[PDB]
Amino acid sequence: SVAYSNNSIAIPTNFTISVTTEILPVSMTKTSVDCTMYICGDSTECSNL
Amino acid sequence: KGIYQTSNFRVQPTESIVRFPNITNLCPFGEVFNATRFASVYAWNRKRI
Ligand SMILES: *[C@@H]1O[C@H](CO)[C@@H](O[C@@H]2O[C@H](CO)[C@@H](O)[C@H](O)[C@H]2NC(C)=O)[C@H](O)[C@H]1NC(C)=O
Ligand SMILES: CCCCCCCCCCCCCCCCCC(=O)O
Ligand SMILES: *[C@@H]1O[C@H](CO)[C@@H](O)[C@H](O)[C@H]1NC(C)=O
Repeated sequence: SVAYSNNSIAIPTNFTISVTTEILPVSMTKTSVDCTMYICGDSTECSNL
Repeated sequence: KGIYQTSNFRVQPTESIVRFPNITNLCPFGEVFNATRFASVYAWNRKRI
């Protein structure tokens, strides 16, 4: 509860130097896919289809 | 101009091998398909091969 009044003010007499962390992702892993290897791995009939 | 992903490095087979068990005898084709008597269908005979 803030002690509000029409003629009262609160003024700081000191200060705190505070250091905080913010962590942000920037990049993800780059991937490549060989379709023939994934679907028809070393099968000539599957590769031809 | 640039760098392009190609297919993964393929190695072709050099020879074909076949590995079957040490089996000598022929299956009893004469006993199965040339039996003198055959069972009735209600009492059908089962033979292990
Ligand atoms: C303002 O705040 C600082 C730190 O919050 C006060 O410094 C401390 O003062 C006490 C008492 O003199 C010491 O025991 C601490 O070692 C001090 N800390 C540091 C980091 O210096 C300072 O006294 C405050 N000033 C006023 C006017 O309130
Ligand atoms: C004597 C029992 C043999 C058991 C063999 C088990 C493996 C199955 C292979 C096929 C055997 C029967 C093939 C029949 C040949 C048919 C020829 C035709 O089309 O006239
Ligand atoms: C089938 O059985 C008959 C009667 O025993 C025989 O004459 C014939 O040679 C047999 N055939 C084969 C392929 O074994």
